[PDB]
Amino acid sequence: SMADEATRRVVSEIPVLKTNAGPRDRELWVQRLKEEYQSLIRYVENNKNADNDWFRLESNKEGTRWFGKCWYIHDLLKYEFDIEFDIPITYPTTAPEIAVPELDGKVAKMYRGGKICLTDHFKPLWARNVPKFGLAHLMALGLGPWLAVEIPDLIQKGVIHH
Repeated sequence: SMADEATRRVVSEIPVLKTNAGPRDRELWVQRLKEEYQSLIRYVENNKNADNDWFRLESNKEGTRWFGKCWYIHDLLKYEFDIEFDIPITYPTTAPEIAVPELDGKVAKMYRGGKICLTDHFKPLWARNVPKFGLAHLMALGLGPWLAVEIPDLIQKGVIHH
């Protein structure tokens, strides 16, 4: 299967997650947060090594609100966008909805408030992999490919500028 090989090529060096726990799940949530941070930091480390260091994230104390920045390079110009998301109560079976608030209303493949609209294939890919995928996988398989289509289109239309 091309889809299965494409997934593996993107995520094979991201630590797999284990714990089925969302924000309300106490010691099991603290455990899932350990898996989340090790998976993210290994992903960042791999990104730096491949000259593709494209985002920073932090969470609140409880790990229920995430925010940071992504950088998208086009014709050697680096574009910075603020990102944020809440962890759904039913995480990790339900995927979080990444918002890029400054692009709110400017992209067709987006909901009111700047929540990105991921392709019909991302959600069943997430669903098939529960609970192995985490925030690192959301960034690699969700936001990363959305930027690689939407940012170049916004620049060409002159909707955003350096």
